[PDB]
This record gives sequence, structure tokens and C-alpha cells, in this order.
Amino acid sequence: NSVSAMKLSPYYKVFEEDALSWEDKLNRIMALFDVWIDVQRRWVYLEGIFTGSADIKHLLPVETQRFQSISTEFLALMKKVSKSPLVMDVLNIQGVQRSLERLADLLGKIQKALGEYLERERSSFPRFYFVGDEDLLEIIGNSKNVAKLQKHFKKMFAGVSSIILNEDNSVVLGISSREGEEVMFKTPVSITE
Amino acid sequence: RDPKEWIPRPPEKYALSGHRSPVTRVIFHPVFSVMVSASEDATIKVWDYETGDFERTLKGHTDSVQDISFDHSGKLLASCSADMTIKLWDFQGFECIRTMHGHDHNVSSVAIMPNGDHIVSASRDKTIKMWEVQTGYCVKTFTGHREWVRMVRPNQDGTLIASCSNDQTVRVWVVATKECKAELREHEHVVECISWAPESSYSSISEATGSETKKSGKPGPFLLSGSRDKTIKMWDVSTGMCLMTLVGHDNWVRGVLFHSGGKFILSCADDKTLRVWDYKNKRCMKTLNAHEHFVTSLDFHKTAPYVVTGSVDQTVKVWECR
Amino acid sequence: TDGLFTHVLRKIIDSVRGELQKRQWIVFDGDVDPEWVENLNSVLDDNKLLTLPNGERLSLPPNVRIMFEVQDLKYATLATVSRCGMVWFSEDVLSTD
Amino acid sequence: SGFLERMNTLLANGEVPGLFEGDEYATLMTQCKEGAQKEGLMLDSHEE
Amino acid sequence: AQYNANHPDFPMQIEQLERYIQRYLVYAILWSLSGDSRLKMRAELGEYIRRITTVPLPTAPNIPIIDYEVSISGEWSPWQAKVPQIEVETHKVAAPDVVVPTLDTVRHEALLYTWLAEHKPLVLCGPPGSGKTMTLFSALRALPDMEVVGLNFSSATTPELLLKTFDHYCEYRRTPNGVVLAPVQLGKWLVLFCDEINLPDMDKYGTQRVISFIRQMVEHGGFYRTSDQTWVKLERIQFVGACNPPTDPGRKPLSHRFLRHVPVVYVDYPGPASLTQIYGTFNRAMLRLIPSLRTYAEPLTAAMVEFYTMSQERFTQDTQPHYIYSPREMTRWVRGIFEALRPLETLPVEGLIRIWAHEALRLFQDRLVEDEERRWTDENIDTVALKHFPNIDREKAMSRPILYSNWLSKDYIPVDQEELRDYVKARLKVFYEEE
Ligand SMILES: Nc1ncnc2c1ncn2[C@@H]1O[C@H](COP(=O)(O)OP(=O)(O)O)[C@@H](O)[C@H]1O
Repeated sequence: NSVSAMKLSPYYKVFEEDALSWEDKLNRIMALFDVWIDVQRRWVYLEGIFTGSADIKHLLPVETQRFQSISTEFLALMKKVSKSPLVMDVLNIQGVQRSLERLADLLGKIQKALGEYLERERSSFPRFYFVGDEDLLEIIGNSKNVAKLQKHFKKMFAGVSSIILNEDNSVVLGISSREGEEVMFKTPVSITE
Repeated sequence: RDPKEWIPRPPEKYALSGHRSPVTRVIFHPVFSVMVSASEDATIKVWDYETGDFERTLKGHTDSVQDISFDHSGKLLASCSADMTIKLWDFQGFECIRTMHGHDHNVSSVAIMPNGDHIVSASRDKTIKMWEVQTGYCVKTFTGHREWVRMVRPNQDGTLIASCSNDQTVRVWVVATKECKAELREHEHVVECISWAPESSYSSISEATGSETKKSGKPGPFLLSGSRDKTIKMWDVSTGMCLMTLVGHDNWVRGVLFHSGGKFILSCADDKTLRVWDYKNKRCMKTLNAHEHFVTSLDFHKTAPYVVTGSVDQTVKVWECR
Repeated sequence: TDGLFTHVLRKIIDSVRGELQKRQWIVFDGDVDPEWVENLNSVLDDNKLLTLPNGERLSLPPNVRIMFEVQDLKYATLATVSRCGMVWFSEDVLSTD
Repeated sequence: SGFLERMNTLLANGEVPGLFEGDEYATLMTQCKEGAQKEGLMLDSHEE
Repeated sequence: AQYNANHPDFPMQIEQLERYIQRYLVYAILWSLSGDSRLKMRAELGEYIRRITTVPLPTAPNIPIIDYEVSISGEWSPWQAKVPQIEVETHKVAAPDVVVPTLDTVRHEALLYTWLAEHKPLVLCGPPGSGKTMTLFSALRALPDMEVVGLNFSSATTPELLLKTFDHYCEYRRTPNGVVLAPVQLGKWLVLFCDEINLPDMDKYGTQRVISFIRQMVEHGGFYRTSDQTWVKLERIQFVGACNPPTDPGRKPLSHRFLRHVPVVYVDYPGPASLTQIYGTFNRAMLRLIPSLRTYAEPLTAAMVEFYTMSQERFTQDTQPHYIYSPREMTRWVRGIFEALRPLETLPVEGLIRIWAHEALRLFQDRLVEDEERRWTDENIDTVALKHFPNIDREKAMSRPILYSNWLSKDYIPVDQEELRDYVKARLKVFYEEE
């Protein structure tokens, strides 16, 4: 918005070149990071599926090895990012945009190959039948980070909008509704056990 | 004679020889104590394996008969021949009740589905066709093989059919919706024969290959593929992985099947030998010098302790298992 | 596979890029017939849910308004009319001046 | 003699550098992606 | 400079630098003025230099200077110190990547690394199968920043082959100084290996168009793009050539204007001692498959070398153009014996001799035209194996129908002629109906 406001200003002619250069820089930054956030989220909830499940290796072997290849490439890219975590440095990484697009396509292809696994996992918890494939994948993959599961409880329960957790986020102390009404469990449920 | 441990023994019971051309395939009647053998002289001779006496010849095919099969009841016999026709035989009256055309080339396999209402056949025009038993109409056509399809075999419940071809691949199809469930390509040569695993062998296969028990309880249908690279491979249809490779044959494998008890694998090849495989340890137990020329086919009786093998020497041999 | 309206509503609900913090208005500019507008019966009712045939139910966020811009309601049923707040724009509203 | 030149290159190297050009190279790369996937290999660069 | 980089605390001193420079100057004079001549002429040049020079020289009474490198410390060290009697893994017996180190091999690799590091074009000259491609690839393994691309020249070769290679492996990018041709990958020097540089036809006016093209690309650092008449400058592109001696049939002497930019190294055939070393190492690695046969490695290698030498002298290009014998045939001999011995758990000496004879027949007799030549090959195989392997069953290992096949078994084992005939009759019966 500041660049556009400078463009509409009359004194912009002398500063056209640098303003255009920074506009290009910002546009490429946004274009990269919009793909980056989705790629990161998909990898986050796919690694949980492919590591926390022991039977997925035997039921889905080809996609299993595919995901280890994709995850190894992703971790190599992440290590390169961690080496020089400056935003221009990762922006100027050779072929970062094309690599991100390839990673997004590969993760999407892997995600669409998990339909049978999620359909079979639905039988264990019956309320998973009212949760979509994307949200179910997020739930199962991100079971460790229970802070981000609070938005999926309204789709599975009549009035349980969120759950109440302790400081460690390891024992479930109760449930809550949309209006803030809370029910405190007499015997709290331990996630660690 | 352990009711699920007998294997064939070297001294043959009978050596039946009435065919004028190489015996293509031999099968057992599911109910009666009678045997049927197809040969290249366009004849289907019927033998009794308790006393080893010829009974009658089923003629009507113009060219060499390539395959024969029985329905569950044993009241119908379906035979395919090199003259591009499939004939259905009323095995009570021994008359051909229906002839089915529609394949464009040599029909090299035929199988009656377990329900007994459909006939599946493979031919040299690279297609697999389904025929109604009652009407004789072609109702389905499984295309996708790139070469001559050599065999077609339905599974126990008839929901899946496997096929092998000269294109060195084994394809598993879905009967209901025609889709190709799997494409098993690991043989380095043409795949000759296939066979499904009986449910009595599922636990044995699982504990021999080390496969962990699935949460369903169904290990997944298992398939075999003898091929011309002298090897036998056991597949898991559900995952498409080759569980084991059985090496030891000296020539092209022609037929392969399980022991009815699901403890051993019986295979015959062109090395003139019939071999008993202990797939528990992935090794061959017994080797039988079966015939004096190529051994084309074998069958293992479901209940009685008898093995029969046909051969190119125009001789059908019955083996007592002890 | 999500349709246009389902995709828009799901993207707003997920709020990956802070959609829940804005004023999201979905305007249906076009004709209304019971074939497509009756699927919004739960959306425009107190349920505030978009029920899909696959069993998924999408709750309407409090910042989202479903809007219809139409010229006539000669084919909409009573179920659609009773579920929405009506604003009538007579032709005298926009004078030639 | 061009036949023999192509044979010489193909026999010695197993590949002809100028055989696939333009759209043919793109089609070949797509088919090689498919084949490498069918052989359990992930290959993305056209130089691999 | 590299040594000074390796010793920041103790750079090179003036006296050590002077000694090293003198020794390296003599070494370079030898390898530049005699690198393209036989061993005798290298020895003659070394003797002449020893007579005329004043620098310190090795004190060996008979070992010529060409066997001594120049250590960075500034003293002559023999090349034999870099030639160890290695033990090859049994699964890497006579593999294409495997190079058994030898005096000639290490000397040529050092010289090529010296020339390749400067990005100077070079040509390896020698008889076919002498080891030019092997030596070049082994030397290129020491230069990770170089990608080699193989080109095979023929009598119909034109610059279009090089242009197609450039289109595949390189890109024409526009720069302010002009168009520049560089490899698609970055930081790597493309090496164009041209295997038959002196085969391309000379016209009636005595010139090879591709040789002129390469000379223009080397001297002027670029060429002309004939589509738009734009000068194209090469970047990070290197040329290496190989060729048979120009006196060979079908070979033409290269232009003197092309040779001045290209040093030539002569890679002759390994001698009987070098052949014995290399293929005795290969046989020792081989015969560990069957421990009972381990004691026969030396006589087996001796018989192989003797028969190879006799066949090489007996059959030459004067009789037939394809009568070319090289260490490549010895490598195929080793590979065939290894592949026949691999699935066998145990084997008597007579079986090993029969496999040796079968491979000798398949390598040296199949290409012969006349029947007298094949009779000579049979008789001399028999005599060689009798000479080097006495006290063995002559008939059991030399039944003249020496046939080996994996058609009647899972392995490569000897097959009887009648059994093979019956099997082939049955297979033909199937073949008629199928194909
Ligand atoms: N020192 C050595 N170690 C291993 N193999 C050798 C050695 N010297 C020669 N050879 C054999 O000689 C052959 C040389 O062939 P090659 O290098 O292709 O010749 P050219 O370059 O003339 O075509 C190779 O097959 C190699 O096995």
C-alpha cells in the first residue's frame, strides 16, 4: 500500500526504478510464502500420519516410501533455511519457488492417496464420520499439538466447542461450550497414558 | 497319510496314454472320482484315477484344446481351443450344449466363476471376456494387456480375476467394475501360469513371510506366477508386493498350485520335473522326474491324495501321495 | 471436490490468512430457484450449517453474511423467503437525476 | 550414411544426443517421469 | 601454491622451491618432448638429458628417469611407490570401473591430471583397447568439477554432432559482450570426449571440417552460429580426444595447426608383465569363489596371457580388418570365467580349464574367417592349456564339442550336444506356433 501511495504521488518519476524493484521483491516474497505456509502445514499433518501409525507402512508401502523421499527433501530445504534464515537469503535460494511448487504438488498427491486409510480410521472413533478428510487428517496428524484441535470439537459434539487442559496440555480437565459454559470432569482424562 | 501333509512320491500309480498329441491340461472332477485331460489333438479324454482306465472322449473342437475347467457342482465342463471357440459340455450326457465365438485369435484359457453363472476366458487377441452360462452372450471385455494373455483365474469368491500374458506382467482385475486392481510386473520373462492361494494357506503364508497381522484379520489374497525365467513368485494382491521368489526350476515353469492343506506349493516345468516347494523356508523339498518330455500341467485333488500331471509325451500320469 | 460456495465458505472458516477477522460477505447475484437455494435452507436458518452429502457440516461464522441480489422472486418458494430479511429496492429508489 | 551415424552413436553411448528435440524431448521427459515412478525412483531434473 | 596453503605456518622456502622447480622442469621436459613416443624413445630422451643436464638426477643405474615423479619435498621418488598390489573385491572382478594400478597407468593419470587441470585440450593416441578411455576416466575421477560427455567420431562426422551435443548439454545465453555458450549446470567444466578424432574424412583438398571446427573452438575460444552469423564464445567447455595411430587403416594424420594446441600422450599396449600383474590380480580376486581352485590363479593367468599374445601375433589387420586383439579381450575372458564360476559352489580343475577353453573359443575363434585359422585356434588352445596345466584329464576338459548353456539348467553349465538338439527341437516346435 505504501508503494502504491508513492506511485500515485507526483514525485514518483525520479524514484520509479527502486519503487518498482521493491514492488517486484515484495510480490515474489508474497508469492513464495503463500505456497510456503500451505506446504508447511501439509507436511506437519502428514509426518504425524506417516510416523505415528505403524500399519500405514504395510497398507500403503509405495506412498510410504514416496513420503519419506518427499520429507527428506523437505528437511534438506528446511536445513538450508535454518543455515541462513534471512528472508532475502531464502528468497534468493536457487529455485526455491519451483521446489516449493513441486513439494506442494507432491504433498497434495500423497494426501489424496490417504482416502482409504482415513476411511478405515473413522471406524475407531465413530464421531470422525462427520469430519472431512482434510480436517480428519489435521486431527490425526496433529494429535500431539492439542492446542490446534480446539476448532474441530464443534463438528463432533453437540455443544463441546473446546476442551479444558492443564498447563502441560497432557491431561484433559474438562470441556467447554461456545458461550463459555464449562463442565469439569470428575476424573480427568490423561492423554499421556 | 497326514490329511494335509501328503506329497507325491516317485513311483507312479498309472501312466495313461491315449492322446495322439501333447496333453495340454489335466483337471480333477470336483465330485466324481473321474479325471479329464485336454490335448492338442482336439480331444478331451476322460479317465478314472482309482483304477486308471479310459472312459470316453469328448470331441467337437476343430483345433487343439488349450484349457478345461469344471464348475463347483461338476455338472458342466468348459473347454477352449485353438479354433477361437469355447464349448460348454453337459458332463452328465457328455454332449456339447453351447459353442461361444467372439475371440479374434487363439483362446488359451477358460475358467468358470465360483458362482457358476459366468465363464471367463483369455485369448491371444490380448483380451479377457466374460460369457453368460445360460445365454452364451459376451457380457464383459477386460482390455489392457499388451500381449497374448495366457491364463485367467478367478479367486475363491469370484470378485477378482488374475491374468498372465506374454507382456511379462500379471494383472489383477475387479470382476464387478472391470478396473485393474494391480499390475504385478517383476518377472523378467513371459509369465506362463498363475494360481490363487486357498484360505487354508493364509496363516501359513503370513507366518512364513513374516507379515504382521493386519487390523482387519484378512491377510489379503495371495497369488503365484510361474514364468519362463524359471522362477515362481508369491504376490500380495492387496499391496502388490512380491512376498517371495522360488528358485530351483531348470526350465520354464508351466504350472503351479498349492497343496490343498496350504502347507506346500506344487509346480511343474519344462525341465521334465515336478517339484514340491516348502515355502515356509523358501526352498524345494522334493523333485520328481515326472515325464520323459516337457510337463505342461498338474492338478492336486482337493480331498483324495492324488496328483496328476500331463506332458508333451502324450502321457497322463497319476501320482499316489504318501 | 468442493464447489465454489463450499470452497469460499471453507476458506473463510479455516482462516489460514485471517479471514475470520474481516467482514466476509457472500453475495449471490443472479436468479433464485429452489434447485440451488434450498441447499441453503440450513445456512439461512438458525442451524447456520452447510450440510454436504459426504456428511461434513460447515458452521457459518458470525462474521459471514449470506446475501442475495435479485430482481424478482417469482420462482423462490416460501421456505427461502421466510428465512431471509427482505430489502425492497423499488425503481423509484434510483431516480434518473 | 546418416543411418550409420545414428547407429554408431547409439551403439557406443546408448543415447543419441540430437534424436529428441522440441516437443519430442518434453514428451520423452514426461514418459521418463512416469517410468521412473513405475520403477520406484523420484527424478525431477531433465538432466537426471 | 597448494602446498603453501596446506602449510600456513611453514611456507615453501627458496632452496626447496629451487630444487622442486628444477626436478619438475626436467620431468616436464621428458613428458612433453617424449610423451607421444614409445618407451624406447622416452628412455633415449632421458639418457640424452642425463648426459647434458646439470640438475640432480636419480642414481638408479638402469631405471630411466621417466619412472621417477617429483615429490613436493623436492626429491625424485619412484613411481612404483604409488603402485600397490591391491586385492579386488570378488564382485568387482574385471568391472568397467575397476582399474588395477600400474606404472604406466599411474604415470598417465598424473600427466592427464596435469593437463586436464589447466583445461588444456589433449589427445590420447594408441592402439585400440590400450586403455585410453580407462585412463581418461580414472584421471577424471580425481576432478569432481568436470562432467565428461562422450562423442564417437566416424568417417561421416561433421560439426553438427558437436552442435547437437552443445544443444543438449549447454545453453546459448546473451551477454553484453556477446553470446556465450556454457553448460546448463553451474560450476562444472564440460569435457567433450571424442573417441575417433582422426577418422572424419579428409576431402580432396586435405582437410577435416570437424577438426577445423575444433581448432577454431580451441584457438579462438568459440565458433560462429550459422543461423544468424553470430560469434558464440565457449565458457567452461573442454575437449579431450582419443585416436588410433595415424598409420592405421582409415586414420588420417591430424593438422599441424590443430596439434600445436593439443599435447599428445601415447598409450601403448600393456606389456606381458603388466598384463600378468593386472589379470593375475583379477584372477586372484576371481578364484576366491572356489577356495580349492585358489592355487591355480598363476598358471591360469599365464595361459591366458600366452594365448592372447600368440593370437595377437598370429592374426593381424593385414589379413582381415576385424582381427584386432586387445586387453579388452582379456577383460571379457575374465568376465566370462567369473560369470561361469559365480553360481558354482565347487568345481574341479578340469571344469575350470573347460570354462577357460570355452571363453577362449568364444573370444578368439568366432570372428575368424578361414577354417585353417579356427583349426590353429583349437590346437593352440589345447597346447597352451596342456603346457600350463599338466597332470590333468586331457579328455575330460577338452571334449571338442565345448558347449555351455543355461537352457537346460538354472546356471551356466556345460551341455551335451544331443540333449541341446532335442531341447532346441522342442523349443522350435513351440516357436513355430508362437512366432
Ligand atoms: N591396469 C588395468 N587395470 C584394469 N584393466 C585394464 C588395465 N589396463 C588395461 N585394462 C583393460 O583394457 C581395456 C581398455 O579398453 P579402453 O580403455 O576402452 O580402450 P580404448 O580407450 O582404446 O577404447 C579395458 O577393458 C580394461 O579392462
